[PDB]
Amino acid sequence: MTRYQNLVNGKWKSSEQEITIYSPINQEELGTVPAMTQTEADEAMQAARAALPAWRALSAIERAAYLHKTAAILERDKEKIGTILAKEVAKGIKAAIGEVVRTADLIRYAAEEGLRITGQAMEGGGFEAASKNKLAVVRREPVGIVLAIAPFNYPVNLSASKIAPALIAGNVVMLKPPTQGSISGLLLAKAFEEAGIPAGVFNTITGRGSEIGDYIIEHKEVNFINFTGSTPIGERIGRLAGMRPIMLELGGKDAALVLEDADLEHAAKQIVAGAFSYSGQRCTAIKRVIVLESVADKLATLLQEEVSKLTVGDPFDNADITPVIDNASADFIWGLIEDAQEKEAQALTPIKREGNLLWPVLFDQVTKDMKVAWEEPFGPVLPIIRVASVEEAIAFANESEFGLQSSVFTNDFKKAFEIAEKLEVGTVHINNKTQRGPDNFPFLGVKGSGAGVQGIKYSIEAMTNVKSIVFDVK
Amino acid sequence: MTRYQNLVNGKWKSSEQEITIYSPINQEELGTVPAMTQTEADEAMQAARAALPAWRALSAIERAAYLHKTAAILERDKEKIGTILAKEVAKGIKAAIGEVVRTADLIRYAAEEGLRITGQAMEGGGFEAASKNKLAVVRREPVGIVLAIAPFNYPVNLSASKIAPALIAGNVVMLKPPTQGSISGLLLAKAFEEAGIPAGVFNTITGRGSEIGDYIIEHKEVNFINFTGSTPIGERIGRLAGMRPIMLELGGKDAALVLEDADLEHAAKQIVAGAFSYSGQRCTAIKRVIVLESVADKLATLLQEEVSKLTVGDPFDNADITPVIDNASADFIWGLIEDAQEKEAQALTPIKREGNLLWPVLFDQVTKDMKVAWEEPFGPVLPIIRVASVEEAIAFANESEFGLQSSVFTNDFKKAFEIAEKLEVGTVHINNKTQRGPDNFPFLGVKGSGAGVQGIKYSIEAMTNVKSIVFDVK
Amino acid sequence: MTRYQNLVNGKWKSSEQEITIYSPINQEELGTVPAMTQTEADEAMQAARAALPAWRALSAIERAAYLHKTAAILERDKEKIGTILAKEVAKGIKAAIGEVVRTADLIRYAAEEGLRITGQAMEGGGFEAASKNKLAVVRREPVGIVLAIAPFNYPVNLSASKIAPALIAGNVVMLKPPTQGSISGLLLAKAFEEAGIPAGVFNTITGRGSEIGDYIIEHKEVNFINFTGSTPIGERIGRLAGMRPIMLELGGKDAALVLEDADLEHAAKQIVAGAFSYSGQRCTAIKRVIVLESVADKLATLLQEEVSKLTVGDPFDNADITPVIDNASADFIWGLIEDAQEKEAQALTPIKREGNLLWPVLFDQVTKDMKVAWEEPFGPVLPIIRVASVEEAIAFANESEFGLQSSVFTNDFKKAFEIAEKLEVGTVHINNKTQRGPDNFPFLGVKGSGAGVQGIKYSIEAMTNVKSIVFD
Amino acid sequence: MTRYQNLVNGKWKSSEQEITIYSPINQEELGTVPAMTQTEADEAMQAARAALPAWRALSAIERAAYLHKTAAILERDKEKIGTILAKEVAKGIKAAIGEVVRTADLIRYAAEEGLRITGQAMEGGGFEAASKNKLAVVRREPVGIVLAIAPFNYPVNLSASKIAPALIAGNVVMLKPPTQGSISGLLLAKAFEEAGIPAGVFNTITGRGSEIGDYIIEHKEVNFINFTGSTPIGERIGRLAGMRPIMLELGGKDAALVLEDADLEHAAKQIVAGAFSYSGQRCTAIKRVIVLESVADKLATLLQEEVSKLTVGDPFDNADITPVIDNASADFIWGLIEDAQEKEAQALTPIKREGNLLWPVLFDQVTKDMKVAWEEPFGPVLPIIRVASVEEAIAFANESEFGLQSSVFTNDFKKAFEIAEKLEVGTVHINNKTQRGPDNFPFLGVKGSGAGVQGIKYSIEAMTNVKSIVFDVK
Ligand SMILES: NC(=O)c1ccc[n+]([C@@H]2O[C@H](COP(=O)([O-])OP(=O)(O)OC[C@H]3O[C@@H](n4cnc5c(N)ncnc54)[C@H](OP(=O)(O)O)[C@@H]3O)[C@@H](O)[C@H]2O)c1
Ligand SMILES: NC(=O)c1ccc[n+]([C@@H]2O[C@H](COP(=O)([O-])OP(=O)(O)OC[C@H]3O[C@@H](n4cnc5c(N)ncnc54)[C@H](OP(=O)(O)O)[C@@H]3O)[C@@H](O)[C@H]2O)c1
Ligand SMILES: NC(=O)c1ccc[n+]([C@@H]2O[C@H](COP(=O)([O-])OP(=O)(O)OC[C@H]3O[C@@H](n4cnc5c(N)ncnc54)[C@H](OP(=O)(O)O)[C@@H]3O)[C@@H](O)[C@H]2O)c1
Repeated sequence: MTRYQNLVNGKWKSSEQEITIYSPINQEELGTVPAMTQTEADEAMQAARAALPAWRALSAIERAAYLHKTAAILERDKEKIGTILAKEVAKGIKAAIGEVVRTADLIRYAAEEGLRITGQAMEGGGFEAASKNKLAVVRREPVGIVLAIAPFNYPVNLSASKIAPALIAGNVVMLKPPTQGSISGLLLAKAFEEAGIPAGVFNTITGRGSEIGDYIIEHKEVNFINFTGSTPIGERIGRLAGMRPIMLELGGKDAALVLEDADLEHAAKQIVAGAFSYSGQRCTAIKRVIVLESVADKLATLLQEEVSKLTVGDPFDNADITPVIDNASADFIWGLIEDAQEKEAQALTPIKREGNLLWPVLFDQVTKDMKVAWEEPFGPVLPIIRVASVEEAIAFANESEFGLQSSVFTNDFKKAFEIAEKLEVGTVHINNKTQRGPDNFPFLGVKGSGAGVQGIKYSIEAMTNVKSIVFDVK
Repeated sequence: MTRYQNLVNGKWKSSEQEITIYSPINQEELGTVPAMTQTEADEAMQAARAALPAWRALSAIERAAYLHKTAAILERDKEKIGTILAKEVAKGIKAAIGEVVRTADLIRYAAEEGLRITGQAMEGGGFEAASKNKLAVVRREPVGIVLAIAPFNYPVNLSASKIAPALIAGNVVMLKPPTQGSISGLLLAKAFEEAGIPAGVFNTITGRGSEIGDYIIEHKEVNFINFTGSTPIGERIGRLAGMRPIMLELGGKDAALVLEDADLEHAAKQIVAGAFSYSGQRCTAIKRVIVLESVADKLATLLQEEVSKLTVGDPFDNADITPVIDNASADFIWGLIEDAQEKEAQALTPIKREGNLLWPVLFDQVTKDMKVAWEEPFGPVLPIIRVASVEEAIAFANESEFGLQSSVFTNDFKKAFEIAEKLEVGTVHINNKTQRGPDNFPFLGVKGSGAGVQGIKYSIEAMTNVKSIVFDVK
Repeated sequence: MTRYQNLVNGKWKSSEQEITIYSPINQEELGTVPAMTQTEADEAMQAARAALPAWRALSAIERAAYLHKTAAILERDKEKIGTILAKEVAKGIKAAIGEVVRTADLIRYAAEEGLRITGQAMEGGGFEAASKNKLAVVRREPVGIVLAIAPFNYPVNLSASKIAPALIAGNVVMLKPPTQGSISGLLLAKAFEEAGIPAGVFNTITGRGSEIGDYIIEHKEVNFINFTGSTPIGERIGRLAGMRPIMLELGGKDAALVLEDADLEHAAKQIVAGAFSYSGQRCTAIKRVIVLESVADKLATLLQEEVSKLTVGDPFDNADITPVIDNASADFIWGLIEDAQEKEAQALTPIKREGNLLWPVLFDQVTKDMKVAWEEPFGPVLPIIRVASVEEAIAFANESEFGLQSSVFTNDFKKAFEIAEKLEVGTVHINNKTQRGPDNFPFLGVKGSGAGVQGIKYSIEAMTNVKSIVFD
Repeated sequence: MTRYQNLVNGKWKSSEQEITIYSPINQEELGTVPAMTQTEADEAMQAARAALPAWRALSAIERAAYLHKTAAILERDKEKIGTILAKEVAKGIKAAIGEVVRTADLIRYAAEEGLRITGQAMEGGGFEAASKNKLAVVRREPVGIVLAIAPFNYPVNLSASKIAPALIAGNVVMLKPPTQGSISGLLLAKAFEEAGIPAGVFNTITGRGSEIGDYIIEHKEVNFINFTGSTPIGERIGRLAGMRPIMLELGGKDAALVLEDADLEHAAKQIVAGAFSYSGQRCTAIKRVIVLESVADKLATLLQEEVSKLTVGDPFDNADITPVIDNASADFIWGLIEDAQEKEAQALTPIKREGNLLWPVLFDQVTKDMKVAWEEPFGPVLPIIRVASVEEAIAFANESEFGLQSSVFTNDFKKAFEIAEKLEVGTVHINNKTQRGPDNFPFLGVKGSGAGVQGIKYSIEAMTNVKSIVFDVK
């Protein structure tokens, strides 16, 4: 019933074509988002380019006032936004409200962090005596139009993590929310417009990525692409962008290296909390357990009982395991489970499917040959791999096509640091589950898990151009 | 006569196919460089990948010792290297020796700057109280194999500006010197090998870029591409690299905005020194003069007499204007001159050509329609454009397809700063000619003049991966 | 009538001895502040030392929540606080309310700036190969108890500029507001307590500095002294503190170097705005005009007419020139004026006194021998000095016993930068009046104008101890 | 026999009064240093003040060239300087040569670190919108004349650690070497003058600190006091300096907190290596062992055998334990030993004295009441204290009048970090002996162990004044 519209040039626009959004919980029609045509995307880019000069000419504090007001409105409407978000991405209702609250906190932190970007005043005298009187005043300037593309699992938090760092830096933002999540992206736009953001400073583009995505990625006006999504689409986007700056937050098959001298109870608690949070539908989540021979059986028992503790059901009952986003994802996860069963994997938990609602599957005795050891199921499946030495554990963790994060569970932290710089990942957590963590911490992946460093400071700095001004002081 | 070989795995290798290098001065055969096949490039990448672990496992100071020894050997052999460099790229002999000396100084500065890369120790308590006990130890780690590709005009200095920042960071370097300049790149390799660099840490790939370039750009092992060259090739490289990190230092049509309240004598001296240094064959050089109506005639007179002061002839006579690199470049520059003459441009200096040896041409009354106003001639041609206001000057400077650098000549520095952040360039020089400057200063271009920030600190940092290690301090 | 009490250990305490506060405007009794005894100061230090562990154990964000709430309460009560502040330091009422608003903004900025203090993770491999496997995790930790002592002219803003950077860093603060200004300091404490600051985290000590000041400066518990005041007291405090860390923001005789190629109208506007703001009772204010021979007459004419534009009267009429703080300050300023008149200084403006209410005096033809050329009058007097060259201008600016700030007025900014690093000051303003500026900018003096670098980032960092943790 | 002279105004000056230097080894006359009068100190300050402008007007790289030449000359003359240093402070000959080598390396690192001091370019727009157009160019400028005062144990290394960071920053240095060590300070001056340092840039003041020290501390010209010495003199200096900036590196009674889950063999090796290096005559050395009840006996046995391994004798035989500096120090250490024996301390090693040559004494069962538990013996005595809990260990470590450094020996590094921020010291070493470490690491003490942060970067920055230049960018 409810018509949703895109924020273009500060006013709400509908489109001729439309996409109907169905709840993953029970196929309930939640609304309709506009399927913008190519010319409407051109008009939205026009508006952003026209609004860029006045936005960039504001003070940093005047720019941050809008972000603070947006955060206040998000906090005020957290219940409604979280309810619709829970209905739309099959997220736990209280977890969805928590996502809205963390989004507000991220917007506030980004607003207050973009006020303190300090440049440099370099002297040439340290490099050569001929240049002793040269002073370079190095500062940061907006790249221009930032195109933010968000994934389904966090269409509010991972949209704001691109919008707020871009907006406080002086850029104007073009938001492309995921189709299953476009309602939540348009509610974030609802809040941004209610906060009084100037017309054209923040715009939304809704539509299928398979049809509108390439046009807006290759667009003339886009000066920066901040994309969070699957590796197949991230590779295509980084290949289509060419020379323009990009951030990619792609897939990740994060490992949990459990060593012999590890607190197996804490390790199991952390691994299950990270692995099966939001039905395994976080990309920064333990997707592999690489455990040595000695402690493998005890860790498998503890992991299996912890997975057995998980509640599986409706998002509004705050179930730990909720339905996966759509039927195709469930089919892919089921195919990985079937492959693992084919190759004699010890299923440590019941394997039941009720359509989208898959039950948490813990696999033991996983080898190289099962696709679940490599492919990111992006669902409630956790393979347990047994290795003989720390060298084999590091080798197996590094054979992945992914480098987002990893976690090392051990008591000797000197060995944990050694493994940490031997691991080809962007972040290593010692005795803790992998997570994006405090959003001031750097967040990056390396080997096909991304391209660029993000986190609030790093994303604010990376969506800006350095401009040096060199003059003579004597 | 003289056979030259590529440094592969610490030993010198020749190839079946060969490229003969002819002096641009008089078509003198200077030697032969190997035209490496695809499998030889594979072997060189193999060697770099194998040598990466031991190189990265060294101390920063042990790594910098090799760079200091290389700089000492370069200083020792500056006369021979500069003589062959002057013969090979038709550079002034004393200017070539100066390039070798600046290369040694750059290697020393990069070696001493990579010793001081300090990480961060971040706390989560400022973002959220739940994470008050989290500590992220953020540091830098090598990307891996850095593929450096150099242009002809500075095959030693712009090779070392990619090698030394990469080597001190812990990366291994694959050098692709330009074919007209490969001899000088192999002499830089000569010095690097004599300094005792470990086998496989620094390798060279010689051959035509049109045939070996795409293979090594798209190679499996290359973890970073540092390319300096023309914009057409830089766009292709940034498009072929896809998701891998790149630096591009592409073309630049730098402008010299001369305002009414400017020191026209100093402005003219600086503009001619920057524009016609090395026959206009520097990319960071004044290629446009955008001068207001009031001072245009006086500036044109001063510029024309300064260009008339220039000596045109042999590189070993230290002529200000030397032969351009090859016949194709001379033909392109001549075509631009012919277009300007077609469209009624006031040639302020004699227009004579003796093959590669073109004479400095100063054009006045240049409009939008002449290709010399837009295309980078990369030669001894300097168009003078007249505009009516500062707004038109800024608009015309920003209409270019390039954003490397610009210089603003005026006496009111407050207006100079205003213009400086209105200019869509990477660096603005106030009352000075554009230059790469002290190599600690940031050097970047924006609008198709590059992708990334370079300069010794920035290039050291940008050829490294961030690695965060997060643990509990409780 | 109104009894005021000190915030000690989160509860309000009165003292046996008392100080009565009289309005500099009309000697109106504004209230009474407690004259704390030595043992009461000991008890307050006890409370701060006891509250330090729990305060330091909070998150930075939990600590900043209290500062944000304090800023909100200050914004809410700006009218009342500014009214009492205007009555108490004879500041313009709208200027006083503006001071309260800037105080709230400073508290907010310090709270949000102390959340982002990031340490370092250093490696030993760049220094020596033997230490390639050593990692130093360098971070910041509170010094402990910070003793903040404020001057009269900004008893709210210059109190918060020491409290908020100290509180967000994890320190507990002992505030000593000026006696003429202690009411405003206790209103700032009123707001800090209403915001819910934990008991003992923020305490106030009221009393005469001449009697309680040395005891609390030399106290056992004080781990840091942040003092803003006159140079004679700052020298004594830096000498009594001994080895403990200190910040001093002492006197400053800031100069306005006006060169020949200068915009004399803009220069005169800026010089008069800086020099006679709050009756010259700001320490970061133009107190000297050093102008070359060529433009001296034009600059003197423009300066004299700008000073003639100034309104002199009641603070609640928002007069540009208000009564000076007390009779002793007026006597000192009058003595400097009398010396200048003795030595044949061209008084360019009327010289009238109505007790505390002095009228803005612009002096020309000032030489070395007049005390107004050197001594900080801290009042509405602006000497104009004429020099023959830029070298003499720089020399005369550097002969001062002060190094707070200076301003260079010229059109050639390359020459302005040259003069700027030839000037022995902490900050040089080019074509602008001297000011503390945006409180993120560094603020320091050098040659007896202070000791240390302040400004929100620098004050947050300088009230903390570095702690390195080195492991393999 | 050999007359030594002070470097004043670039030329060598003798004094009427003289101090004879006697070797602590065998009371051998090593030479005579001038006992400068007050007027000679005035003349030296005059020379420094006169040479300050030209020194400060040099390029940073021109300033660093002199430091590099000084380091080269020190490396060249390391054998002679180390021989005289070993004779003069009774240091091991090979240890003394190692000190000279580390001094050269410190001078080189400080020279290359002072070239890279980069300022800031701050904008007012983040604080208030009214100041959006203000730019502060914040940089560092020399304080002026730096008065460096060195202690006896490292009269070369701890002199250069004040001279090189001061000289590279643009300051001129007034060196006051210790009387027992003034010969080595004048040899460091020998090298500085041979390197060609400009006249008056580096001067030396020799004489008794008890007579010339207060005059030069309270001097008019001294703009900064960098003092390393005992706490009684440091308190006096910080009290006499008043408002002028100071660094103090005072005494330190560093503790070695050994917990139950600790590697007692490694802990004992590290504790004995730190505690008895140079006869306990380093200030950053383990002077207390605070060990829990459980592992106290095993740690005491291991410590006692490690101390029994130590060789006691002549410095030129490279003995681990060498004679203490003078008879008064030996008497003080003997008094502390006698007090410990009085109060029933278990002397775990032989207690023998041959004048200055004391033998390493390891005390067990040490309580609060023995002066050796609190007073810094500054000699070959190591008390072992037993405590019941970690809380008592932290309390006893914090009851000291000193806060230089401490070391925590344990296997659980999370507990080690917890103790580390509970310890009221400047540096905590985890599973390692305390040391000044790599001289890039910060070095500071807190509770009467100093005032200020030192280490090469921190000492370079702290001997400079911040200067902000604020202008309008429009
Ligand atoms: N590392 C991280 O920070 C992080 C965090 C969370 C998730 N992820 C990743 O996100 C993925 C799941 O999200 P998803 O499946 O929704 O992402 P996806 O299908 O790969 O695409 C992500 C976003 O890009 C749009 N898109 C799709 N095709 C496109 C094209 N050809 N051109 C341009 N844009 C296009 C999508 O819109 P439509 O699909 O709605 O058309 C969606 O909004 C997982 O692979 C996970 O690894 C990464
Ligand atoms: N650079 C800056 O940032 C800055 C800014 C504003 C003002 N100032 C300076 O502030 C001065 C005017 O303030 P003022 O005259 O009120 O300051 P003051 O009399 O010199 O003393 C300043 C503060 O210290 C207290 N005090 C007085 N004697 C003391 C002692 N013996 N020991 C410890 N504390 C003592 C005072 O309290 P009581 O006097 O109430 O007892 C007052 O709160 C001017 O000289 C001006 O230069 C500097
Ligand atoms: N934390 C560190 O970095 C560190 C490192 C090493 C040593 N230390 C400390 O150094 C001390 C041992 O050295 P020391 O006994 O030679 O030092 P000291 O006697 O306390 O004095 C240190 C230096 O100051 C001079 N001096 C003496 N009296 C003075 C006065 N009244 N005014 C000014 N200067 C004066 C001394 O010269 P003369 O004595 O020759 O006259 C000597 O050069 C120990 O207490 C140790 O804790 C600290």
